[PDB]
Amino acid sequence: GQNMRVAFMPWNGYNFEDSILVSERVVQEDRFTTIHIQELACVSRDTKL
Amino acid sequence: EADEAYSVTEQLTMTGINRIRQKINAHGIPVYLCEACGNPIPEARRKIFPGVTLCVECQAYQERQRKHYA
Amino acid sequence: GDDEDSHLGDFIEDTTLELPLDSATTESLRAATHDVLAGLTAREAKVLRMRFGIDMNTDYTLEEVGKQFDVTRERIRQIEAKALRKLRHPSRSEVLRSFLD
Amino acid sequence: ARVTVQDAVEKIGNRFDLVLVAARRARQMQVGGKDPLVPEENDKTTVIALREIEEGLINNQILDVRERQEQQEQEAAELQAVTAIAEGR
Amino acid sequence: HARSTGSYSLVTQQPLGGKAQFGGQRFGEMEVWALEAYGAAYTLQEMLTVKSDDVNGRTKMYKNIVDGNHQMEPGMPESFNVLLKEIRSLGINIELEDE
Amino acid sequence: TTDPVRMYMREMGTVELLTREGEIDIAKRIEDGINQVQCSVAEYPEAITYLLEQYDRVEAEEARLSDLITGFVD
Amino acid sequence: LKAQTKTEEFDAIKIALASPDMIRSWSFGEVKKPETINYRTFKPERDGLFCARIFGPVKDYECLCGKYKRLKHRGVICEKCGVEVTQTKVRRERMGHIELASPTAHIWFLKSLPSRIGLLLDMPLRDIERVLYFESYVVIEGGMTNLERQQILTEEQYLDALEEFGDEFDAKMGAEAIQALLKSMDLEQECEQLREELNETNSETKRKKLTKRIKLLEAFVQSGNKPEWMILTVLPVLPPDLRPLVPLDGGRFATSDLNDLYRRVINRNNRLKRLLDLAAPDIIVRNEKRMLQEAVDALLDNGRRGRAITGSNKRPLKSLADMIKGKQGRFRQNLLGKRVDYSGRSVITVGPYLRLHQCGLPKKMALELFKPFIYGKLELRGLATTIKAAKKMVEREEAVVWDILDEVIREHPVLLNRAPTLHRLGIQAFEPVLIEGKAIQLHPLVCAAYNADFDGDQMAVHVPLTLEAQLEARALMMSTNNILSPANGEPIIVPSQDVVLGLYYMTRDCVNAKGEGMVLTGPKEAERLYRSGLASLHARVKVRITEYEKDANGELVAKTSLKDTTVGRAILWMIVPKGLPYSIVNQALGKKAISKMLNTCYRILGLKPTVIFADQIMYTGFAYAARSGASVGIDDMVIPEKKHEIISEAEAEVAEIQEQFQSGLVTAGERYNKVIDIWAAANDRVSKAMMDNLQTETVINRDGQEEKQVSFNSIYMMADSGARGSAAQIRQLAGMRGLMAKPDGSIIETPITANFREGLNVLQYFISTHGARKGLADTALKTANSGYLTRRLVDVAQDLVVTEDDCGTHEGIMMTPVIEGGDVKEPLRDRVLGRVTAEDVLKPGTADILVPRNTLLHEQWCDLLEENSVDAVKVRSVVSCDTDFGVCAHCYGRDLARGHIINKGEAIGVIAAQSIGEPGTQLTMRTFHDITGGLPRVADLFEARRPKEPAILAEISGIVSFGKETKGKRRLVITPVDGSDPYEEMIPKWRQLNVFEGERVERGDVISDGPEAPHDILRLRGVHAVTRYIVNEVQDVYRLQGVKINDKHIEVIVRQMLRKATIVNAGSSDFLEGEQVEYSRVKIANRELEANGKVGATYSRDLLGITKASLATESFISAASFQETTRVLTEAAVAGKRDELRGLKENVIVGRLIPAGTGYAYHQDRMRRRAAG
Ligand SMILES: [Mg+2]
Ligand SMILES: [Zn+2]
Ligand SMILES: [Zn+2]
Ligand SMILES: [Zn+2]
Repeated sequence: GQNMRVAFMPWNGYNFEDSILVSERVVQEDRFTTIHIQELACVSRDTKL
Repeated sequence: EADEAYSVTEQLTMTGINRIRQKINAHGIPVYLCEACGNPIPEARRKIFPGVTLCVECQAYQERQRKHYA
Repeated sequence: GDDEDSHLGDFIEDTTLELPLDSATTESLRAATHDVLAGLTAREAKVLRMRFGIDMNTDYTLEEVGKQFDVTRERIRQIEAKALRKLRHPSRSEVLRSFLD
Repeated sequence: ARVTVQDAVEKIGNRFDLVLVAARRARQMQVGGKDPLVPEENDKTTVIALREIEEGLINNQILDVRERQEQQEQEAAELQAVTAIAEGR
Repeated sequence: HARSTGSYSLVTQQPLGGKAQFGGQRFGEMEVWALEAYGAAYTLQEMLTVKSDDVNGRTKMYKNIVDGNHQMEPGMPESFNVLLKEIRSLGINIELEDE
Repeated sequence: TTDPVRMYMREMGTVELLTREGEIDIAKRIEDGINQVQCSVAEYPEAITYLLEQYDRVEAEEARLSDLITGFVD
Repeated sequence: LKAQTKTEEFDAIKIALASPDMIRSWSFGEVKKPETINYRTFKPERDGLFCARIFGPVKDYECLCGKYKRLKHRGVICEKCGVEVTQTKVRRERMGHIELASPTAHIWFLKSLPSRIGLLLDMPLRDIERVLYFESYVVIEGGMTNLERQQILTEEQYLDALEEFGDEFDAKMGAEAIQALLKSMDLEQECEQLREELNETNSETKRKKLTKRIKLLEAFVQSGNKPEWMILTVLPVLPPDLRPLVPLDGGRFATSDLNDLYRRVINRNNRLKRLLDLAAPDIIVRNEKRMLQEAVDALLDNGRRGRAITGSNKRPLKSLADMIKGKQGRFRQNLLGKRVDYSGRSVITVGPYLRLHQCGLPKKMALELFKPFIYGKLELRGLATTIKAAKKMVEREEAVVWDILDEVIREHPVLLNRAPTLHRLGIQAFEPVLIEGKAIQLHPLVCAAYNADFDGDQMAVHVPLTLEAQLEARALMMSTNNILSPANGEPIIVPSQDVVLGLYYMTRDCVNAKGEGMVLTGPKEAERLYRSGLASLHARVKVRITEYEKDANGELVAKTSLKDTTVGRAILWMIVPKGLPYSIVNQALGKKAISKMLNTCYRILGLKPTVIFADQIMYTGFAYAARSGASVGIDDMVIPEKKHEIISEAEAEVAEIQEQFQSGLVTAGERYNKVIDIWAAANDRVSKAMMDNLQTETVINRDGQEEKQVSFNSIYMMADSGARGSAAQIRQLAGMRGLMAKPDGSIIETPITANFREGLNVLQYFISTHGARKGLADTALKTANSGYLTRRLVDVAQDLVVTEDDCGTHEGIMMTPVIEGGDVKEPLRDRVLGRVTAEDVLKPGTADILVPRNTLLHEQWCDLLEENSVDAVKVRSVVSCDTDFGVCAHCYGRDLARGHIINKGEAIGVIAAQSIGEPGTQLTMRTFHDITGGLPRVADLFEARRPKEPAILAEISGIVSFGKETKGKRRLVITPVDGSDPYEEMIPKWRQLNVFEGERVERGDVISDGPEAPHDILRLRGVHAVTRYIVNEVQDVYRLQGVKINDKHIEVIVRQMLRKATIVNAGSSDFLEGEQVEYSRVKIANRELEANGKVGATYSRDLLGITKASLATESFISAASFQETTRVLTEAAVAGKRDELRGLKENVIVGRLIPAGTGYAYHQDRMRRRAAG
């Protein structure tokens, strides 16, 4: 993962149960951005027609 | 979630220990003749356990017997 | 997988079914054609409804249509093209156009 | 009457009959049969009906009464027409 | 995931994931007791009739939805229609009586 | 018991296998049996005239030679 | 007037046997060939299991051969191939048949546990099975000869029996024989035979077995069925598309297992038709018959044979019976449960900005969900030429559509449902608010009801389509309409955790801070003082406030006073609506006090003001929680200064008891339990040491010397307020964390001496492991156990609905405080609140009507009761309600999420069960503690299980004595003064007796000790006695766990437990039969002043366990849901049983309106149309 500066305190309820409240600086820094690779395939079959 | 699992454990542990704890009672005072067989109760058992009614001999024996049938 | 009561047959989808979005538009394609043929001339409606299976059984050879009007032949063959030509450009064209994908 | 329905629940007791009566009213309006008896705030017919229950202009009695009235309003128009089914005699 | 109207299973005319526009949410037994505990009589019917099992009802509804008439013309779930045939194909004469 | 494989095996286990000779004991009665009806058929007047009308159908092109006979004794 | 013919909206459903001529009525051709499709042109082969001539066209409105392809041609049967052209739907509707050569036994009526073919002839099964495989001949109508009508002979025997009597006696074998017996057998004749034998020979061994048959016969007569029909002549075939042969990808095919089965049956049948014209020997034509009898059985219900396997595939093939049956019952009605259009789901997140009546729904989701609505509204306002354009528009996600979606979204609720749906609050209706993001935003106050945390749980959405569903979801399922738990009238929308920690810190005071002692005009300027940093939130302050009290005759009175408060409490009053007193916000406000506040707001101002109030509470608590800056660091967890001391002391205590063990003063088992106490004590010392230090030791000064107050340490505020954590859990952070015990339960003799602020070491953690793992293990199984208990309870309730308004009975149960040995384990006010009085209650002095007859005891009444010393009240209960087939509104109570009385039609049976079954998760499934107490102890109660070593009770009053002696059982003889003496029961004299042997004993006394069976209490002590036994002994377990369940619910379950009764007199009913007290109660009324007195009849209420009670249901469709399906239909089909729906389960099955709630109106209105004209 990536460590970050974390501070424990109620923030107007945006961490009510275990929910987490994140600063824009993280998504701007592309740092918890995650790269995924899917494999999609096309098949030429033989049908009765 | 999961928190309750911990909670469950605490209640169980507490109950078991408590039963055990009670099986010793508290400020008792009485005589010295064993109720089963009359053998001499030493004041050590009187002062360790307030209200002891079973000699050391019987306080094994019975315990021992219960184990055997297990 | 899972050994679960998920069985092969439970995933075999129906391909003969007609999804509503299409059953929807078909109920609406009749609407547009109907209104387009009344906003025409009454002869161009009977002429066009006839060349296609539109609310009639079978469709008719363009000659069959000519005898039914007593003015026959090449005559009917032009009324058709102009009626299509009429429904071809806008005011009229707009609505039917959208059915094409 | 959007947030809570409690005020309509007083006017009809059932809390169930409310849902049914209010619906029968809502369809009079959604399928544009009629127009509302109380200012429509761009509220859909769901609540527009519920507003009418609170303000007391729509209940089961009135609807059955208002319905039974139209039955005879439309009966009058067809009168000179359905009578022309003397073809059966 | 979300689905308005999608694929339906062949054997049971029931919402089914086919093009990854996935099948609708499953509305199991416990979720029915939920509606039974409220008075939600219509919400329940629609849930296991036109919203799922009613091969005829689902299209009658969708057409009504776009016409802007919120109604249901329900009729009978195919799930039960197959049971009647499945029972009737055993030695059992299962009928619908009366009127 | 149940499952049919057992109760078939047992039902046919009673019938005892034939001897080298006993095969012909039954074979002889077969010939006798068929022959008895062959002679009973030969004796029937309508059975005769029928084979005449049916043969007269084959020379007039209203049947074929294969439709009626399968060869003779020779 | 004319009746009808074609498809009507049916009511009622009938089941029965099928005549062979009847099966032919359904068939549209005989399937004659084991052929499927062609092998080249994959067309269906005529005429076989798949066929157009018999079943239907392969493609819509198009002839098979192709002559007629025009959609106009419908009723045309093509001259080429007999194929009428209609929808392909009929390949799913049309049945067919096979005519069988030889008869074949229907495996269900032959092998369902009590063989129907067996006891209809009074003939054993192993004999019938013998006839079928040709092992032995059986007589049929033996005539005047030598042989019984049902006697069985062997080959060698039949021959010898034949040589004597040629004709005039007949025997057969194989299916044809059974079919003969049933045909010839006359039930009516045999009925007359069985009537004489009952009265002629007087025997309990004889007439108990005799009567069980005769009623079974005349059932089958008045049924309508003909016994021959259990032998199949004609066999129906299932429409092709329900066992299809559809193609797959890669050009390979897939097909149903019924096809392998049906094929084999067709072949063996055909091969038998051939063998009959080949005059094959009996040894073969028999063997063939045997194979067909097998192949039919493998088709119908495979498994009651040798288990025919599918072709080349080891797995056995799924039969017709296996296609209905399952786990449990009909798969289709079992969860789940059918997938459902217009729905979706994703992860849920927070959104404190929500009003309580709304929720955050992703743009992307709402677009796909309401798609037909958008297509509609789009073309309604004219933005789209046609639907196909609208499709392309929302597909294009043109910005114009967003403004349309917000229209269709406004007054259109959606349903939110989270994972295990436990009570009706598990589904709730919200108004949708559009959200950028792919998560659902869930109002935090509803999190309690859903038992939702945010560790990544997902919820589903559902669109109320029909107009009804919107108004149903808005007036019943909306968030704001259900704020009270239906289990216990208390609010379930209590502020959870973050929000209460907020208010606590706010309405709290410290000794000296900014703003000390000044005075302010009103709440408005108290905020002004704080927001600008002039005053501290918590400082002692007099301010002018104006409270209200509606203490007039429904009229608001105002009071203004200079109240002594704090700045925080001042600011807070700005929320509290009108009629509440300023006293309610003058305190410290913990989670406990914060919910009682919401409660009083409801019971004084009503639903509407409480809702919007409850929103303000959340909004404000969150805001100030953020301002407070409460946190938690290492230095927050303050260890006691004495800890290491306490250890070394209790450590020396073990060293004392150790010295004594080695020197034999104390024994070994003794020493274990000695050490465990001196450790167990020290932990209580360490716990209440830090708790004295932690609680108050913030010692701070005001102008003068020194002072101390409740600590403001972070971690304390959390527990004291109730936001999270308790002195119990805290005890593991600062003080030592207990002793742990291995899974056994035998607690280990060297406790965890370390805590979490310190490290644990190797061993201490490893010991902590056991308790931790079993903890998770347990609660994993405790998930399955909750689920099963609630399921059984709705099965026995369900169909129970509020039906009448007031049954008008004066009968009811006596409510007192529970007083469980110690002091007042539950108040009287709680037991009686929301219930309606049986009879008027009098003061301690009399002539004085306090509450007059049946009045709904709301909060005022309960205090006017508690004002006087009112000690016990009689209240109407569901167990007493005279109304048959339901519960009258009065006898129930009030409870709901709404505070008024229960409405007609509310389906209280279900909601009772849920309320009981939801908290089941919080009960332990171990055993706890001779006495027991836990969740399985509950089921044992609801199941009426007689306990292991019961006590026994006085069967009648009078003087007792012992007679005879120690014969394994010593006879005890009670003898009443006036009545007959005849009771002598033989008691095992090796259980300790408690009865005084020459004393008079009141019927229902303790004649030994130990638990007693609920079956007794009902019988010996009374219907109201047993009902009180259950409610108190079950509530004991819940109330030990801090769970509030109003007795009301437990009572409705009890009602269903004693639904049944047994008869004692005669006249018109069966003297001994067990039946519902309903049917009697109505019918002794239908004889007390009707036909004859006849006589009669007296009955006796009988206690059935929930699982047994539910098992008896009137609707046979309901039974095939949860009972064993094969048995239910078989048992029901011979009887010709007619199901009228009426219940809930079945109407869901058949997919019509539930006969409760909104539907009750309809079913009631339609049920009366029946049995009428
Ligand atoms: Mg979770
Ligand atoms: Zn002793
Ligand atoms: Zn054809
Ligand atoms: Zn009642």
